[PDB]
Amino acid sequence: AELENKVAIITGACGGIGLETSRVLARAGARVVLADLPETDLAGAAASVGRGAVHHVVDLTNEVSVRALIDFTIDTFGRLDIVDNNAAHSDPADMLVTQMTVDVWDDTFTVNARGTMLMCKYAIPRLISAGGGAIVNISSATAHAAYDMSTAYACTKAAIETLTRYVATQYGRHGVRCNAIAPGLVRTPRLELPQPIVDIFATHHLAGRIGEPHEIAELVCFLASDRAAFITGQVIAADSGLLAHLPGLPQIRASVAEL
Amino acid sequence: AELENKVAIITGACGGIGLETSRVLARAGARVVLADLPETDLAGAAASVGRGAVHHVVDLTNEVSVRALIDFTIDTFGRLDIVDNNAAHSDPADMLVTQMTVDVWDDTFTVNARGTMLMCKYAIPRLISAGGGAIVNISSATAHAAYDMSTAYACTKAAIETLTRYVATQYGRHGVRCNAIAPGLVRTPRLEVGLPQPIVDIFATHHLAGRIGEPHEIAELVCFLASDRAAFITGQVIAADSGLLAHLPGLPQIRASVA
Amino acid sequence: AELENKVAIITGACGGIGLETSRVLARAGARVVLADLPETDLAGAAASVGRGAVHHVVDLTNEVSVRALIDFTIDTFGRLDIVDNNAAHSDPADMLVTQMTVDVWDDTFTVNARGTMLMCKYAIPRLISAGGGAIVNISSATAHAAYDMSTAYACTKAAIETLTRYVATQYGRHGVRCNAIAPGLVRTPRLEPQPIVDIFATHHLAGRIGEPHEIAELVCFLASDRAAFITGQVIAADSGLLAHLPGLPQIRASVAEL
Amino acid sequence: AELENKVAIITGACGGIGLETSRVLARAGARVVLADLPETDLAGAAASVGRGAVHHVVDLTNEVSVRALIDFTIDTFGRLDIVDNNAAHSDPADMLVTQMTVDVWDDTFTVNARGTMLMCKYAIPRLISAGGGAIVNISSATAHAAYDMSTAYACTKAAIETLTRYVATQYGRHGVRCNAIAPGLVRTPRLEVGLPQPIVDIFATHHLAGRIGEPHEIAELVCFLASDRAAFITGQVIAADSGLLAHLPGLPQIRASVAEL
Repeated sequence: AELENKVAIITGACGGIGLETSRVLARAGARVVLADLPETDLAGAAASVGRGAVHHVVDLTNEVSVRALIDFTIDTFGRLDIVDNNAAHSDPADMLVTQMTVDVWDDTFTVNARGTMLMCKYAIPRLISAGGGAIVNISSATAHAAYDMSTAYACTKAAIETLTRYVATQYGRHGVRCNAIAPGLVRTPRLELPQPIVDIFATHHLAGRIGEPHEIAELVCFLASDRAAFITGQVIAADSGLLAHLPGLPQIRASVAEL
Repeated sequence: AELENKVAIITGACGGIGLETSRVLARAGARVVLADLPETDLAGAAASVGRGAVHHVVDLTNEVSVRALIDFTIDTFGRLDIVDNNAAHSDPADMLVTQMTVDVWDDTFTVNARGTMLMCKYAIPRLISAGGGAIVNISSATAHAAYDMSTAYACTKAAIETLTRYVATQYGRHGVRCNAIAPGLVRTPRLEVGLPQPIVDIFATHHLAGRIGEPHEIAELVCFLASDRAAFITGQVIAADSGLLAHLPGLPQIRASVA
Repeated sequence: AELENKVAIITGACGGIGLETSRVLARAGARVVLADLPETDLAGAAASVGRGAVHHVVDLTNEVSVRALIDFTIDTFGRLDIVDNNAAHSDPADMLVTQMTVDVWDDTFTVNARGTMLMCKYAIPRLISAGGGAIVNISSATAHAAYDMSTAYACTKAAIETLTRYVATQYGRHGVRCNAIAPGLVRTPRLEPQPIVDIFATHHLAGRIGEPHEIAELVCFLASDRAAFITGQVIAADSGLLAHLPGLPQIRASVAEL
Repeated sequence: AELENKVAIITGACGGIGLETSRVLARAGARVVLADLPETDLAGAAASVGRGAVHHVVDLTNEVSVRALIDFTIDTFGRLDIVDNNAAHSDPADMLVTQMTVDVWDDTFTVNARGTMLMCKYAIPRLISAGGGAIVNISSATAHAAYDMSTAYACTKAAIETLTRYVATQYGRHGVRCNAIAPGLVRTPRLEVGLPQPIVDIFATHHLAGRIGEPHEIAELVCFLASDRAAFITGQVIAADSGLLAHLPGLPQIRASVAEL
C-alpha cells in the first residue's frame, strides 16, 4: 500500500481530477480528507471514495477557513502527512491582457496563488511534526506556453511553481518535499472549450488524445509517496509531450503524406 | 544610435537599476519618461539623465495612476515604443512560507504582478498604434531557484515571466514583442540595506565572474531587447546573472578543497 | 503488480543503479533481461535478482551486439515492453575542456550517445509490435549544471535528453513513450573522493546523497501504465540540487553566526 | 562601435548565417577571420565583408586543422577575443531514429559536437591571454522541440549547449564568457534546398512575427553576446526564434477555428 497510513488532504475534491485523485490516494492506503467549497456535494464525493474518507469545507480565499481545514484534519486523525493543492479558480472572462480586469485578475490570484500559499503555510508545521511529509501542487502547461485566454490563471500557476521550489528548499531540512504537476488537457466536466478546440489540442498531445483524471492521480500518488523521497522542488509535466515537439507537427505530417 | 527617436517608459526610475536603465536608453537615443512613486526624486533623476528625459509619477497599485502615466506620455510625445516594467515592491518581512502574512503577500503581488499587468494593459494599444514595439519586464533569478527569503517577491516574478509569454503570443501578430530579464545579484542601494556583506560575498562567489552585477549591465540588455536588433527575439526569459544557475552548487568549496 | 507481464531490458545491469533497478522492476512483476559487458559478473547479478531474470552480454559501441541483445530478448520471451537505457561510460581523464582528448570524448560519446541511439533504433520496432511500450534514458544533473570535471559525459547526457524527445515525438503515435531521469549524486561503487561527496551532500535538500533504489523506483514508475500520459520528459531525481540558490548551506551557517 | 579593435573567428563563414554574422561583426568594428571548408569560396566571402576581413580554411573534423586556424589568427593579429562556433554539418539522410545509420550520426557528431569542443579547446587559452573574451555557440530550436527529421543534428546541438555551460563555468574565473543562441527557422540558401516551401510556410505561421527570421537577426544577437555589453551574461542559451516555443502548439488553427466558431 504505497501510502499506507498517511493522512492526505485533497483540495478541489469534487472536481474531475480532485475526485479521482482522492480515490487513487485512498486506494493506496491513505486516509483522505476531501475539501472543497460549501456549495458542492462533498458528502456524496466522500461517500463515493469510501475507505474511511471524510470531508470538510474550505474556502482558499479565507485564511481562517484554510486553517480550520488543517485543524480539522488534526482533530480527526491527529496528524497530517500529505497535501494535494489541486483546487483552482478559473473565471471565464479571463481572456486577453488588454481585456483583463482587476477583479478577474485578483479573484484568480486570491484563490490560486494566495490560497495555495496559505495551505502550505498551515500544512508545513504539521508535516514537520509528523516526521516529514509531501505536498504536491497542481500547476498547468499553460504557465509555460501561452494562448489567447487564461492569462491570469496561467500566471498564478507560474507563482505556484516558484512556491513549490521555496517550500522544497526552506523545509527540506525538516523532511518536507514539494513538487508540482503541469497537466496538459484532461477530460473533465469543467471541459465537457468547444469540441473543435479540444480536437485541435488532442492532435498535439503525442498519445493523440487528451488525458484522463486518473493519469494525473497516479503521478500525485507517486509524488506523495516514499518512493519519491529523492524527488523534490520539481515541476513535472503530465501532458503527453505537448511541449516536447515542434509546433505544426500534425500538419507537417499531413503535408509530407501529400507531397 | 540603437533607439533613435523611440519613446520609452521606465518604471521604478529612481531605483538603482531603473535610473541606470534610464541613462543607457536615453544615451542610445530614446525620449525617455521616468516614472516612480511621488515621494521619490523624479525631478532629480530626469535632471541627471538629461537628453530631453521627462518624469511622471506612477503608483502601480492604482489603475487610474497607470492610465494617467501612459496618457501623459502620449500627450507629450504623441507615440509610445518601449516600456521597461522595472518597478518592484520588496518587503523586509518577506521571509519564509510559514511566516508569510497575507498583507506582505498582497502588497507585493499588487505592485509586481498586478501592476505589471496593468502597465501592459494600457501600453499595448499604444505600441500597436506605433506599428509595433517592445516590452521588457524585469524578473529575478529567485523565481527559478529558492532560498530562505523573498518568497512572495520570487512568486510575483514567476508570474511576470508567464505574463511575458502571454503578451508575446497575443500581440506578436500586431508587432508587439515582450521579453523578461532575470538578474543575478546586482549592486544597488536596495541591496546594501537588504543583505549583510558576508552573505553578499557568498553570493559573489557563486557568480562565474567572481563578482556581483552592476546596474548598467542589466540596462544594456534592456536596451538591446527594446531595440530593433532583437526583432526576432520575443517571449523569452533571459538571465543576466553571470551563470549563477549554470553551475553545480558547491563549486567554490570543491575548488578550495582542490587547492 | 505495477509491471506484471512486461519484458524489460536493463543495460549497465551490473552497476549500482543498474542492478538495483533490476531488482525493483523484477519485484514489480517484470521479466528482466540484464545486459552489460562480457567481463562483468552477469550471471551473479541475474542470480541475485532472481524472479526469472535472465542475462546476455552487450557492447554498446557495436551495432551487431545491440541487435543480438534485442533479438535474444525477443527469441526468449516473444516480446519487449521496457528498455532502461542505463549503461554509461565515464572516463577519469574526462576533466577540463582545454585538457580534453578526442579519445576520451569519442569513447564517451560512442558508448553513451551513439549506444543509447542504437538501443532505441532496434527496440522501437519491437515495442511497436508489443502494442506499445516505454523507454527510460538515464541522464545526469551534470547536463544542466557544470563543474570542473566530466565535460564529455555531461555533454553526452544532453544529447540523450534530446534523443528522448525525438523518440517520444517520432513514435508516440505508434504507442511508444520515452522519458529521461536526471539523477543527482547517488551512492555506488563507481562513486567510492570523500571530501567532495560530503560537500555535494549538503546541497541535496535531504542533506544526503541518493540511494540506487530511489532512482529505481522512478524508472519503475515511468516504465509503467501509470505514466501513460507522461512522455518526452526529463525528470530530476536529485533532491532539489538545482531548485535552490547555490550558497544556501553557507548562508544558513553565516545566519547561525550573526 | 560595439566590437572596436576586437579579433573574431567565425566558423561556417560562407553559409547564410555565417557570412552575414561576419559583416555585422565587421560593421561593429571587429577584425574578422572567416573560417570554412576548403571547397567553399572564402576569398569571395571576405571580399564581400571588406573592412579588413581575412579568411582561412578549417575542417572541424581535423584537430591539426582547428589548431592551425587558431595559430593563424594569432600569427596575423597577435590576439583572439571572440569565437563564433557557427559551423554545423547537417545531412539529408538524418531522418528518424529507427532509420539512423552510424555514419550519419558519427559524421554529424564529429563535426558538430567534437568539432566545437576542439575550437574552444584551442581558443580558450588565447581568450585568457588577451585578458578574457567571449565565445558564442550556435545551437537550434530543434534541441528542445522534436520533429520527424534531423535527430542527430538536434542531439549534437544539445551537446553544444551543455558544452557552453562547461566552458562558462570552467573559465569564468579567467575572464571567459560562453553563451549559446538557439535560432528558429532562418531564411538561408540551405532551407531553399532543405525543406520545401509549403513546409516552410507552416513553420512560418508558428513564429510569432508571422515569418521566418533573417540571418542578420541572428547576427545582431551574436554581436551583442560577443561584446562587453554582455559582461554579466554567461552560460546561457538564448532563443532567437520569434517565440516558436513560447506558445501553445496549434495556436494558428485554434485562432482560425475561434474566428469561424
